[PDB]
This record gives sequence, structure tokens and C-alpha cells, in this order.
Amino acid sequence: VKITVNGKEFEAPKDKSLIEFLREITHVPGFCYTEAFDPYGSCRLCLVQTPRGITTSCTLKPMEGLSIETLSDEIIEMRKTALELILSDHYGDCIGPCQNGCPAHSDVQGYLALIAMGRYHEAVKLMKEKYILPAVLGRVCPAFCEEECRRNLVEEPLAIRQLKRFAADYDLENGPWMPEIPPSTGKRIAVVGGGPAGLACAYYLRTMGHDVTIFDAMPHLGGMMRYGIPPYRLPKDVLDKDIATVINTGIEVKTNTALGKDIALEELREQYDAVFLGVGAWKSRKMGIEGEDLDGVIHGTEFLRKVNMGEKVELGKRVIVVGGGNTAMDVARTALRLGADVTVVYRRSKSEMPANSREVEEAEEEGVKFMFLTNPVKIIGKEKVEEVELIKMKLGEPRRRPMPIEGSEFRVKVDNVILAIGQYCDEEFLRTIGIEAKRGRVLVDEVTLQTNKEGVFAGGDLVLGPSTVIESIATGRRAAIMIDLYLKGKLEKAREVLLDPSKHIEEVIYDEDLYRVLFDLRPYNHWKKVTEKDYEHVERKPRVKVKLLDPEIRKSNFKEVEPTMDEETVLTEAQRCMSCGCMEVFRCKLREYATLYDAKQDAFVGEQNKFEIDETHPNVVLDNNKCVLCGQCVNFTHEIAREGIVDYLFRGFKTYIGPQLGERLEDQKGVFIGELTDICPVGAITEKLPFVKPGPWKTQPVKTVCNGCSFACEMNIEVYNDILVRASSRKDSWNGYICDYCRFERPWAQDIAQPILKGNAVSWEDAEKFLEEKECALILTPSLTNEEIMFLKELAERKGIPIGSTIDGEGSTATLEDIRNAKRVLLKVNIEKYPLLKLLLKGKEIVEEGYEVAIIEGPAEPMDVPTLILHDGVNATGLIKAGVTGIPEAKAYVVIGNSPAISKLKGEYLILPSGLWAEKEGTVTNAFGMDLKVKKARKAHYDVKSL
Amino acid sequence: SEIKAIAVGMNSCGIAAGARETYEAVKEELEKRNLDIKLKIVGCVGMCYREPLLDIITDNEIITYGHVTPDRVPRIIEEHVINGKPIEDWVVKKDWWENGQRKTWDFDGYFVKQKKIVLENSGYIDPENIEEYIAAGGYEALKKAFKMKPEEIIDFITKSGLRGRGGAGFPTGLKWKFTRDAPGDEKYIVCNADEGDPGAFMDRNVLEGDPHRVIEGMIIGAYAIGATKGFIYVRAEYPLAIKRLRIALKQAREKGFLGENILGSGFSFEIVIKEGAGAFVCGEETALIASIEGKRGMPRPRPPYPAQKGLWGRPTNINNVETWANVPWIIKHGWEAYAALGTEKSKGTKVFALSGKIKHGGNVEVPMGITLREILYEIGGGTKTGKKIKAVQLGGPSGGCIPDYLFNTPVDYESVTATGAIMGSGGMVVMDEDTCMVDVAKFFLDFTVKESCGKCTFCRLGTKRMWELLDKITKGEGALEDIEKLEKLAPLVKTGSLCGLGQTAPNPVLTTLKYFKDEYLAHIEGRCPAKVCKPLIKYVIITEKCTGCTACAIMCPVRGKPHLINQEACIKCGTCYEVCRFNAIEITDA
Amino acid sequence: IQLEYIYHYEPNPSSLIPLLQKTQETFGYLPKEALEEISRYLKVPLSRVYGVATFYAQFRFEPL
Ligand SMILES: Cc1cc2nc3c(=O)[nH]c(=O)nc-3n(C[C@H](O)[C@H](O)[C@H](O)COP(=O)(O)OP(=O)(O)OC[C@H]3O[C@@H](n4cnc5c(N)ncnc54)[C@H](O)[C@@H]3O)c2cc1C
Ligand SMILES: NC(=O)c1ccc[n+]([C@@H]2O[C@H](COP(=O)([O-])OP(=O)(O)OC[C@H]3O[C@@H](n4cnc5c(N)ncnc54)[C@H](O)[C@@H]3O)[C@@H](O)[C@H]2O)c1
Ligand SMILES: Cc1cc2nc3c(=O)[nH]c(=O)nc-3n(C[C@H](O)[C@H](O)[C@H](O)COP(=O)(O)O)c2cc1C
Ligand code: SF4
Ligand code: SF4
Ligand code: SF4
Ligand code: SF4
Ligand code: SF4
Ligand code: SF4
Ligand code: SF4
Ligand code: SF4
Ligand code: FES
Ligand SMILES: [Zn+2]
Ligand SMILES: [Zn+2]
Repeated sequence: VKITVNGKEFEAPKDKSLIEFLREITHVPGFCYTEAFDPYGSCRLCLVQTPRGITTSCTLKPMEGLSIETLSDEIIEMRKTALELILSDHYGDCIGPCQNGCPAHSDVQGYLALIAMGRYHEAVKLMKEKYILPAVLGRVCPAFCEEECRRNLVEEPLAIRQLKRFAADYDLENGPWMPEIPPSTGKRIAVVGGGPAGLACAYYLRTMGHDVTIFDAMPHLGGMMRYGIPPYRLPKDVLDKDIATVINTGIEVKTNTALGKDIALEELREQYDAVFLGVGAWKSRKMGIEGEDLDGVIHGTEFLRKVNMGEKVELGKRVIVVGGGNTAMDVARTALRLGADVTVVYRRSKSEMPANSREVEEAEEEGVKFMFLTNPVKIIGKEKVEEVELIKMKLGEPRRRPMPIEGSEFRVKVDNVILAIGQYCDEEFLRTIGIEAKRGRVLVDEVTLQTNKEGVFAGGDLVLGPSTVIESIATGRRAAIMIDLYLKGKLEKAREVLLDPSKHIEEVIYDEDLYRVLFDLRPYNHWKKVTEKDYEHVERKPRVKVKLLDPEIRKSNFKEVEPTMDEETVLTEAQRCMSCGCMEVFRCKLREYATLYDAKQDAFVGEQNKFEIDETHPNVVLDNNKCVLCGQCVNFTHEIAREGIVDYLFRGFKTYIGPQLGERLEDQKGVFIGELTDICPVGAITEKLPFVKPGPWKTQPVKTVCNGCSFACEMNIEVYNDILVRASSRKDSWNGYICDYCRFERPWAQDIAQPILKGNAVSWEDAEKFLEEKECALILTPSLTNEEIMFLKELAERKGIPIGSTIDGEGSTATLEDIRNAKRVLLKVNIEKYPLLKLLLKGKEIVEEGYEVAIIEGPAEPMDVPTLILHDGVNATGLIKAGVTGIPEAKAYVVIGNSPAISKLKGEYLILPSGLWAEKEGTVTNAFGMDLKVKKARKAHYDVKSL
Repeated sequence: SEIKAIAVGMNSCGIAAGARETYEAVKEELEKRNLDIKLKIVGCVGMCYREPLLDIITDNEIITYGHVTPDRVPRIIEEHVINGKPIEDWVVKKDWWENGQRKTWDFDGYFVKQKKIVLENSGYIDPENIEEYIAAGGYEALKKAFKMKPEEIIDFITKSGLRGRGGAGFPTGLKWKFTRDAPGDEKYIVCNADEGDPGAFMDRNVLEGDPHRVIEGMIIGAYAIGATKGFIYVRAEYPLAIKRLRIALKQAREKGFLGENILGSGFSFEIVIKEGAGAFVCGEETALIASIEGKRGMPRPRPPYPAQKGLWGRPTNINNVETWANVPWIIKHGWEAYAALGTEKSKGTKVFALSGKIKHGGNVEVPMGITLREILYEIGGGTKTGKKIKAVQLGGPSGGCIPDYLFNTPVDYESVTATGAIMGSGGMVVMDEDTCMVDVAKFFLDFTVKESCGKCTFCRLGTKRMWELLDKITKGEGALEDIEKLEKLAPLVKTGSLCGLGQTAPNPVLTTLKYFKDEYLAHIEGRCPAKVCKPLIKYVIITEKCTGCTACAIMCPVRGKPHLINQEACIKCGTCYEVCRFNAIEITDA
Repeated sequence: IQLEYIYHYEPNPSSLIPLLQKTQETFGYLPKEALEEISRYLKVPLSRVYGVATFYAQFRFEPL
């Protein structure tokens, strides 16, 4: 039959549900559908518009001439309302608050877990995805991620900045991590400004393909990282190494080539595809009082760049500094080291100080005098500054903008005045380049960050004024995203989608770039309204302290105040993480649908059920707070597994999915409890990963098979850069499911480390001596792929060595289709030993006579009826072509792999290791005689064929 | 002629009123004054507002007495069966025969516009005796249908316009035709007696008063369809109905109407009474099938209809008790007589449960296509205290409120469906000027929230959200944004639910918004016009009219002078304004 | 023993609701051991027994 969907003529099968075909052609959300069971209408998300009204596509079978509207306004409204209803009951955090607090929004939890595991290069690799210069940020960043960490609700926020500094230093010293550069996109980008924003824009446009050219006035890169932040906070060799990490990606650096003095912005646009203005705010804002022209009045930024560049600045004993930003702190602690008595003046109170708080505390330790709630009025002196009159300030209620008191006459005799009121870019330069700005801050659209001149983007201190390194890097990354979007002509649709994607859902689905931009910039994060009472059960762990240089010796040298933490305390500090983010954040479909449909958590608010988490099982967690009640786990365990692990309990708003009253998941005697982790779509049933910190990583599945028994079930191994995380089930696998033995005992993730010689873990030299000295026979365990078997057989043939195996027999004339179609079976093997037979033989006649098919245990002889013979080796059907036969009864043996039948051998035996199963590539033959591919998750450390 | 029988209505309504005591008193009086007069029990006649009912039966007239407590049984015995004088004060119903028909005179005019088709034998025959049902013309339709071909019976039912009395109004003949045409060999038929409406008891009344009518309808339907087993899905909360069904089944089995070779036609059919544990959702046919199979009653997507895949896969026909009870009348009097009643698109008669603030409440058998105001004012007698009726809600807790100015609407499927309500169970709850409509909507939404199975997201979640919004409005903590959210959400919950419970869930809110938005807007201002919402009102005592009750604050949990009321810590319960002397407690706002 | 009532019902899963009602009659509630014997005799999972029992509001599990 043929149907019309959204006005386009389509051909669809008549028996299958419409949701399959529709999901093939368009985006149809839905939780509670799978082909294994009958259609379920428990989520109501697959709605379509039909002539009879709105109805669910999973229950719709195609009918002739049916018109389907998948994305009408009413359908979007209904799906958005349904998602908001579901989110009103959802409980959990998609990401940790550490990622939300970071202006770059970096995966803090993941690289903390990687630091706990000891893989510092991988932690730095995860850091690089959101921001550049992790060592610089580990030294200077104000640590916005620790402001709202969930460990603030227990004892103390995690040392994210210090652990990041340790990992970045380890990566800098022990071989830097450099990303992979995609092939050239043919576009060149010009960046004006060598600061953090320019470096971030250049790095993230280089990692996309476009070649980047950086224009910087000063001879060095870093901008105010080099000529701003003083060297006792950020050593310049560390900065050289970090900027080298950025620049080795292929960014051509043009220094002493300034915009407005060497090239013009019109010519810059004419000669380049796109331009980013990260020129910073290098001009210092004059305070605006009488007598500012007196000798001895200098600007804070000019003073700092004079000190950093290695020039002589004439500084007296008594210095007053005006400002409250980081600039005032750096000029204060730099003038203190030069031999002055420095005071800092600020209009507002201590808590409103934009400066980094730890730097304020350190300056208090070093002896910097702070004046808060005061401001200068005029600078008194004949020609040089001798005294400045201030007025005490008090900011009343309206913002609370400061307004001075009527009169106090704060007159202080001082030798130098240093102005650090703020920063801006020159208004004359901004006007002469035709770039609009207000008060020196460039005017741009908030989303696109694009100026009034087409092709020109801006960010950093130029746009945000008094910003930080991380905020400038975030603006630069956003500008790289927008420059890539503008280069492929998608900037306007992207702007509209980022404003509201629920109006352009088809365009979001159609273009992968819009999907990526939506999920990178505007993702739906579910948030938990937590307080101190929700973390009363965790064990208090102290935060590690790094010893600073002594304040008295600190106030007289330009040496680094804070060192990198010890390697011994790194694991202890990284194991205090509570893993607040959802373990299924990268796979949860509720999050994806709420991102696509612009669902709000606050739309419908009210009672939600609070469930305790069922972690009592050895390897499976059941969190009913994240349950959307699709019933797929219940349908599996009661229809296919036929184990009855869990079921619906109670009805209405109080419904949940639990084992039974009075028992938890540990007491259940099922062998398919680990399949429910792949069954659940919204992270309610999850798997306990064996690592110390399982912090979710964007893993990649690899197609391989299991080696638990001769079934050799196809499965996906989830890998995160050579980490073997977990085993999952593929939809395109003939079995479709894997058993708990394979998942949790992990026969694919273990082997024997050393060759075995009568229970002795001898080295390979002794094993080679044993092999060469004696003419042992070659015995093969069935845990080797077909290529390994062929290689060993060919070696034995050309070297004239008898060849054998731990198992002998023949048969297996039954295919999977025969087991499916036959009605009567003969059961001799123990069912519990082979768990897939539970699913394959469900609802079939088990008889002793007249059987159509039989299951027998190796060694066995094939019968006239289609027979299944089950060995205990994955490639035990490797004898169907090689004819490797059994033990040839020789003197001493070399056997590749460990089997219980080794004890049956007569004489001393050398057990060669068969290698790690997950590291092998080849084809295997299972019981049903189908050739299944095995692929490597990681690189093979040692090879069996080369032994 | 001479008085042959004394009868008392012994349905659940009669027992609740005290018909057991009346029955025992009559038996004792017949023993004490030695009289050989038969004493049988009958069903509920229909006048539920005058129970218990005692019948004096002669060969030509039946004189029914209302409100017959045990104290007045001696007087009626002495005056009527000993001396021979009707007590015209207590005669609430007189029944005589004219040319083979039954003529009824009612004191209150209850029966003037009533046409009893389903309930014609209720209150006149013994439900526990198959001989009386046989003598009253029963089971003759069974023999006539056995002399007909099953296809002819299906066409017979189709031509009558007998739409589904279960609430949705599906053509029953089409349902039987589908079930018979369904590919298979072993078929089942189910009587749907899971009457989940707390205010409707019509189907239970049919199962109690006239169970053989339901049994005969089921046997006719089974012969038409080709069924071999029959299931009567009735709640175990209905014990009297189950007992009478069991005794009627055994009596029909011993008289050759159930079992092997029913009336020598080569037809075998047994009826099994399946008992449900009690849920409003398992009255839905798919949840009924799931509960009979031993699962939990979660409704499934219906396009695989129960006629095609019902009980254990095999085809199943599921009809209401009233639908089965109309079938013998159709086979007996022909489809011409059933097509002679009702409107064009809604034939026959409908059984309505009149409740609420109505005067002549009970189960009315009225023709379809009747003006609503006739049922409300002549049959129902208007309101109890003469107050003007503000609205009526039809369909039970899943129905809609039809306002007073639409009482000219004919009562039929299409008219009530288009007005905003639904037929539902068949209950009319009368709401007057004293009734706050927002509280009524909250009551029905609370019942829907309680009775949801919790399968689909829209019902389970949106019904709870709608109830939260209604409780926010009722406590006065609402705004126009909440009304906007309700006006958005209610159509979405109606459109996006899976079973009829959630699809009919937003009906009360929708109809109250469409007709009574005045109280919706007024509850935003912290004022309840009907003065029944507890947080939006208080209770004050006026000194100008109060007296020395000395129990005004004592009867209420909370000397010769107007007492005090702690409005700060009052419960706003209301056990002062009803138990009051003179008129001393006005309500007013808080 | 009190669990003799299970053997008068047909050992089919559809007898669950009648068996649950009879257990509620016999003990006033659904005992753990009675429910386990119902699960073994009907050969239905205990999780489904508890799901059916918790679906209906009349069924009680405490000894009351
Ligand atoms: C803890 C901390 C302490 C800080 N302390 C200070 C401090 O003491 N002083 C301070 O100033 N900032 C300080 N900052 C802020 C610092 O400037 C950050 O790096 C800033 O947020 C990022 O600047 P930017 O990327 O916009 O460009 P910047 O790093 O500010 O530099 C802009 C670049 O543009 C170049 N440029 C300027 N004009 C032109 C032109 N006409 N043509 C071409 N190129 C041009 C400059 O040479 C420079 O390389 C601090 C930040 C933090 C987090
Ligand atoms: N091809 C077929 O065989 C076929 C096709 C369509 C319908 N049908 C049958 O038609 C019938 C009606 O189907 P439908 O989808 O129109 O409706 P439905 O079975 O979903 O019933 C919905 C109705 O239930 C009523 N209702 C709500 N609460 C009630 C209560 N407490 N008591 C009584 N009634 C209540 C309401 O009036 C509502 O309109 C069903 O029996 C169905 O199987 C069969
Ligand atoms: C929530 C709900 C409750 C229902 N309750 C009953 C009921 O108690 N009795 C009944 O006959 N139909 C009830 N129905 C309607 C049934 O689903 C079905 O339509 C009915 O059995 C058809 O009977 P009919 O052919 O006489 O119309 C209910 C439907 C719903 C959605
Ligand atoms: S990832 Fe999914 S399940 Fe986890 S908190 Fe977010 S929405 Fe909920
Ligand atoms: S850049 Fe700063 S805020 Fe972001 S994770 Fe690192 S330390 Fe935290
Ligand atoms: S405990 Fe770990 S995951 Fe949670 S907020 Fe802190 S750093 Fe992030
Ligand atoms: S726990 Fe079961 S019912 Fe709940 S969301 Fe997961 S699969 Fe669906
Ligand atoms: S059934 Fe055998 S092959 Fe399949 S996953 Fe389990 S152990 Fe591995
Ligand atoms: S509408 Fe309510 S009762 Fe009907 S299937 Fe959905 S949740 Fe269950
Ligand atoms: S009930 Fe009325 S009359 Fe009696 S004490 Fe109370 S207010 Fe006074
Ligand atoms: S009946 Fe209730 S509202 Fe009235 S006085 Fe007593 S406590 Fe107060
Ligand atoms: S309702 Fe169709 S997928 Fe859930
Ligand atoms: Zn009655
Ligand atoms: Zn009110």
C-alpha cells in the first residue's frame, strides 16, 4: 500500500507499524516501542495528524491513501506538552553543576574520573574539547566551576582547577596531546588579537579545517596573558609551552602587524573569508577628575606592561591604586614586589569585588592595604602628585550604584597614583574602522556575536569589557562556531533555531550542523533542586591543600606562589567526586527530545514521586526517579526472558517498575538482568562500571562477539580511547541480547598474563626454551579466531609438528531458522549453563521422543534430526574446516589458552596465553555455523601468532 | 380479585433503604395473623426515592405503597388484606391491566413520560423464580430466536438501531456481525457489568431485578454469533447480583436453556460468572479482557478490536447489561416497535440515573430524542427545594456539565455529544445555584486521577497537573495564567490519551470553562460565589439573630448568649449552618 | 495446611485473580508464603502476582 506523509508520496509495508517507516523517513519521538513486543501506547509521543484526528503512529498500520502530518503546529504543541509533562516527573541532573558553572561548559566530571583512573593525557584531551590552555586556566582561572559544585553541599568543592593544573603539567612535560586536524575546507580566517579569545577562535577554527592567521600588535602571543597577568601567577615558560600547544596546530602568527596601522579592516575583509576582533580593551579608562595630568599619575595596564616587558618604571614608596578588578590586584601585588607601600581603592564593598578572591586573600597575606567604599575626587600637587582627596562612598537601594557621601575629605599624602578603573578599546579607532561600539565596547548580537559589518565577529574584553580568560575563550569558541556557520551560509537559520528550535524542527533534523550547534550551545539540562539535606549520606573527605610560598619571602620576588600538587594526592582528590551527572546523559532520549522540542522543566510543576535508588545489585542500578514508564523492561522480562525480574507496581501517578514487595534486584535469580540497561531509554536502569569513577564519557561502540560459550553472541563494546568500559547489545544482532555472565564476569576483558609451565609464571624466554627443546604437540583451545587457527595449522604443516585441540567431535547441523521454526525439541544439555537457550527455546515443546530438533553436549555425533551441539569455546566450530582433531597423545604439549581439559594431558604442558579477546580482529564460527566478525577495541599489545 | 401475593423490592437500593426489615416484618405478620398469601421479593421498580416498596397483587390490579417501614406494615396488612380498603394516602403507585397492556398511575407523575423497555419486568416478577419470568412472557423470545437463523437475528438487531447502551453508542448489530464474521471457531461473549460510576447503578439493577432478561439476551446473542462460553464480568463488590445470577443460571440450566443441547437445537452454551476485583478502568473492554486473563487491567490500543482478538486471542463480543436486556424485547416485539421510538440517529430508550439535587430521582426509562427539561422538571420534578437548576452533568465523573439554558437540547447521542457532555454511564447529577462548578470539576478530576491505570503519559501526568491547577484555583492561589494553562492542557489531554478514561477526563473542566467561566474568573479574586470552597470563605455568627443554643460551638468540634467563633483557627467544615436554630450563622467571605 | 485452597483452582494463570480473592477471604490479606505457592502452582512470576495485587486497591499485604 502507499501513503502520503507531509504531502510526499511514500510506499510502506502493510503489516509493520507506521512508526518504523516514519522514523526511517522523519523524526518521530517515542519511548515505548520495539519490534519484539506488541505496540504499546504508554508514552503518546509518536503522534501524527490523520484525517480522523491525531493518533499515535506505532498503533497505526498503513492504510491506502492515508495522509500523515508529522510536524503540524498542533503536533508540535502536543509533543512539547507531553515532554513537559514527562519532565515534570523526571528527577536528576543531566550534567553536574560544575559543567554549568564553567563559562566554557566543559565536561568536568569526565576528566575528573580520568584523573582518578590515572590517565592524565585523556583528561587533558577531554579538557581541550571546550577550552584551550588548561595549564594557564589551572593557574589563573577564577574557578567558576567550584562556585556551585555539589561538594559545596557536603564539605568543600572539588579541586578542579588544581587537578586540571596537575594533568596539564603532566601532559606538557610527558609529551603534549595534539588534536587531529580535519582536511582543509579551503577557507582562511583572520584573527585580530593574540589574546585568549583570538587563540580560542584560531584553535577551534583550525580544528574544523579552516586555516587561521592571527594578527597581534605586540611581538608575542597571549596578549594580556603575557603583558598583563604578572609572572608570579603565570610563569612565561608555562605560557610559552601552552601557546606552543595551541600554535603547533598550524596557526600562522603575524606579530607587529596591527589593524589600523598596517592593514585596514576593509582590506582585511577583502583579503579574508572571515574576521574576528579579539583586540581586547588595551586602552585604560580615565577616571575623569580634575588634575589627572599631574606627573606621577600612570595607568595600571601601562604599569603592568612596563614591568612585564622588562623596562624601568619609576615607582615611589607610597602608591595608591584605583580599581577593584583583577588589574588593581595585579598592579598592587606587582608594586609591592618592587618596593612600595601600595593601597587599593574601590567604590564598592568586598563581596562585589570583581577580582579573583584567592588573589585578594593572597594580597592580604603579602601586605596590600585595601580601601573599599572610597573614590578619588581630585589629585593635588604643583606638578607632581603629592596628595589625592577621596570621599567615602555608600551605595543605597535603587543595582545599588555607588553614590558618595556628602563630605569626608579623605586626603592622603601619596607619591604615585595608578588608575585601573577599567578598560575599553579606542573610540577613535573603533570609529575609523566602521565597527559600531558603545563606551568602547563593541555592539554585537548576543547569539551570533556579529558586528554591524558583515563577516566581522567580536568577543573577549572588546565585547564583555572586564572579562576573564575563560569567558574570552568561551566567546572565541562561540565565534568559531558562528564563523563556521557563516562560512557555509547557515548563520540566519542557526540564529532563528538558537532563538527557538521548536519552530524549525524539520530544519534542525535535516542539517547535521544545526543539530550539532543546538546540542552544543542550547542543550536541555535537567536540574535537581538540591540543598544540604540531599547529601547527608556521603562520607566527608578533606580537600587537599597545596603549600604556597611563604608570604614574607613571597613579597620580595617574582617567583611562582602556588606549585603543582603532589602525584600522591591527585587520586585522593579526584576520588572525592560524587558523580552528579546522569550516567546516560549521552544516550538519554528524553534529553534529546526536550532539546529538539524546546521543553521547559518549569512549565508544569507539582508533586513528583521520590524513589530511593536500588544499588544493592552487584552490577545493575535501578533508579525509578528517572523512569518514564515505557514498560519495555517489564515487557522484556515477562515476555522474552520469562524471568519476571521486575513488573509494574501500583497504578496511576504512583506507578513504578520494581522487582516485588520486600525484595530488591540482588535477590532475583535471573540471568538477563543486565539486558535491562540496554532496554531502558532514559537511564533508569544503569550498569555499575568497574572503574573507581565511572564519570560518563562519549564512548564509541565497536562490533565484536562474545567468548563466553559457543553461541558467540554479537555485542558492542563501549570504548573511550583504549578504555574498555562496558558491553552493550546491538539491534542488528541475531541474538539481540547478551547474558549477565558476558557483561559482568567479562570473559572478553581478561586473559592470562604469563605462560604457564606446571603452575609457574615463567617468562617468554623460558617458554621458548621449553618449546624449542622438546617436540611437543600443538593443542588449540577454541578461544582463537579463524585466522589464528589457520596460521597455527599452516605453521604445523610446514614445520612438521602434530596439531590438535582440546575438543573433538563433529556436527551442529541445526541452523537458527530451524530452531525458530521447529516445534518439538529434545533437551539434554543443562539449560542454566547456556542462557541464550532460555530465549531461543521459549514456548516450544520439550519432548523425549518424536523430537524435530535436539540439543546435545560436546563431544557428540550429529543426528538425522537437526541437532545442536554446544561446546564451551567461542570458535569450537573451527574444526568444521581445519579438521584439527584431538590430542595426538605425544610427550609434553604446548596449548594456546586455558581449559579444564588441560589437566587430562599426560606430561608437562606449556600453556601459551591466547591473548585478550577484545584486542583481536578476525572471523569466528558459532554453534549455528554463521561467520561473525570480531573487531579490535584497542591496539593489540601482544600477538598470539608472533609468540 | 382476592389478594394473591405481597411483594417487596429487594434490589441493592431496596436493601439499603431497609427492605430486609420490611420483608421480615411482612413474614412475621403473615405468621401471626394466619394467612396463606404468597410472599415474594421483586426488583427495584424505578421509584428509588420512596423505598421500601410493598406491593399488594390481585388478579387485575397492583397497589404499591411507598416508604413502608416495619411500623406501618401492621396497618397495611390489617387495612388491605384483612378488611379490604386501600390507604390512599400511602398509595404511591397503582398498576392495572387494560386490553393486555400495563397501565400505571403515579402520585408524583413519575411514569407519565417513561417508556419501560429494559425495566418492564423489574418490580413485578420474582428474580429468583424462573417460573414467574416464564409466565410473564419471558424466554418466548428465546424460542422464537431459536426458530430463526442466526444471521436473521443479527439483521433483526441491526434494523432496530439498538446502539451501544454502554456509553459510546456503537451499533450493537454491527458489533455482533463483526464478532460472528471474525475468523475462528471458538468464541466468547462477555456481559459488561463492571459499572464503575459511583452514581449509576442501572446495569446492576438489571442484573438483580431481571437477571433472566440478561441471560436470555446473552443466549440469543450467542446463538447469533456462534459462541460456546459466556462470561458475566460483574464486580465481587456486588454480592446480591452474583447470588441472583448464580441461582438464575442454575435454574436455566435445569430447564434446558443452558448446557448441552439447548432446546434440541444442537447448541451448547454455558455461562461463567467472572468477578473483577473492582476498578473503573477494568470496565473498559481491553482492560476487562486483561483482567479476565489474569493480568493487570491496563487498556491496550483498540484498533486490534476485542471482537477480533478478545479473551485469549479468540474473538469476544462485549456488550453492556442494558444492551443485552434490550435484545429480548427486540426479538419479541420486532424491530418495527424499537424503530418507532426515539430520534432519527438514536432509536430506542435510554436508562438514566437521576441524582444530585433532583426531586424525583431514580432510574428512568425514557425515549431517546427527549427534551432535557422534560426529564429535569416533569419526570425529575425539578430540584428538591424549588431552587433553579444551574446545570446538569451527564456521563458520570467523566462527563460534561450542560447549562440550564440548553435544556431544550434533545437527549440523544449526537446532541449530548455535540453539546459538550457524553452519555457515559447514563447518570445525571443535578447542580443548582448553591453549587460551585470549580469544586465539581475538581471532584471529577480527583476521581479520574484516582482511577487512572497509569500507563500513558497524558492521562497519568496531565490529569494530575489539571487537578493541581484546579486545587490551586480553588484555594484562591490562581491567576489568569492558570486558566490559560488549563485551556491549553485540557484539549491536549483529551486528544492525547489512549483509553476513554483520559479522553473523557477533561470533559468537566472543558464544559465548566465553556459555560461557567464566571466562577473561574471570580475564584481568581479570592471569592467563591456559591460559598462552598473552604479556604475562600469563613463562618461568622450574627448577634442580631442568634440565641442561646449553647451547642453551636459544642456540636461542631471547632451560655444563653450569642456564642463565639474562632475564625482564625476554624476548619470551615460546616457543622453549624445545618445544625442551627433559626437563621443565626451567615457564611460570608474571609 | 491453609494453602489447600490453591488446589481447587485450575493451575492456569487466569485463576490468579480468583485465587487472590480467595486468599483475601481466607487470611484477610495476601501472605508471603501463600503468594509464593500461588506463583509456583500457577507457574507465574511473583512480580506479576504482586503487580496484579497492587493494581487493585482492595488487596492488602499487611496482616490486617
Ligand atoms: C585571574 C585573572 C587575572 C587577570 N589580570 C589581568 C590584569 O592584571 N590586567 C589585564 O589587563 N587583564 C587581566 N586579566 C584579563 C585578561 O586580559 C584576559 O586574558 C582577557 O579576558 C582576555 O583578553 P582578550 O582575549 O580579549 O585580549 P587580550 O588578551 O586583552 O589582548 C588583546 C590582543 O589584541 C592585540 N591588539 C590590541 N589592539 C590591537 C590593534 N589595534 N590591532 C591589532 N592587534 C591589537 C593586543 O596586542 C593583544 O595581543 C585577568 C584575567 C584573569 C582571569
Ligand atoms: N471493528 C470493530 O469490531 C469495532 C470498531 C469500532 C468500535 N467497536 C466497538 O465499539 C464499542 C465502542 O468503541 P469506542 O471506541 O467508540 O468507545 P470506547 O469503547 O472507548 O468507550 C468510550 C465511551 O465510554 C463511555 N464511558 C466512560 N465512562 C463510563 C462508565 N463509567 N460507564 C459506562 N460508560 C462509560 C463514554 O461515554 C465514552 O464515550 C467498543 O465495544 C468497541 O470494541 C468495534
Ligand atoms: C473508563 C471506562 C469505563 C467503562 N465502563 C463501562 C462499564 O462499566 N460498562 C459498560 O458496558 N461499558 C463500559 N465502558 C465502555 C466499554 O469500553 C465498551 O465500550 C463497552 O463494553 C461496549 O458496550 P456496548 O456495546 O453496550 O456499548 C467503559 C469505558 C471506559 C473508557
Ligand atoms: S539524562 Fe535523561 S534521565 Fe538523566 S537527568 Fe537528564 S533527562 Fe533525566
Ligand atoms: S576553566 Fe575554570 S571554571 Fe571552567 S572547569 Fe576549568 S577551572 Fe572550572
Ligand atoms: S561532585 Fe563532581 S560531578 Fe558533582 S558538581 Fe562536584 S565536580 Fe561536578
Ligand atoms: S525502568 Fe523500565 S519502564 Fe522505566 S523508563 Fe526504563 S525501561 Fe521504561
Ligand atoms: S549466551 Fe554465551 S555467547 Fe551469548 S553473551 Fe552469553 S556467554 Fe556470550
Ligand atoms: S488515559 Fe489513563 S486510564 Fe487510559 S490508558 Fe492512559 S493512563 Fe491508563
Ligand atoms: S447554632 Fe445558631 S442559634 Fe445556636 S448558638 Fe450557634 S449561632 Fe446561636
Ligand atoms: S462548623 Fe466549622 S466553620 Fe462552622 S464554626 Fe464550627 S469549625 Fe467553624
Ligand atoms: S505511544 Fe507510540 S511509541 Fe509510545
Ligand atoms: Zn432503585
Ligand atoms: Zn468556589
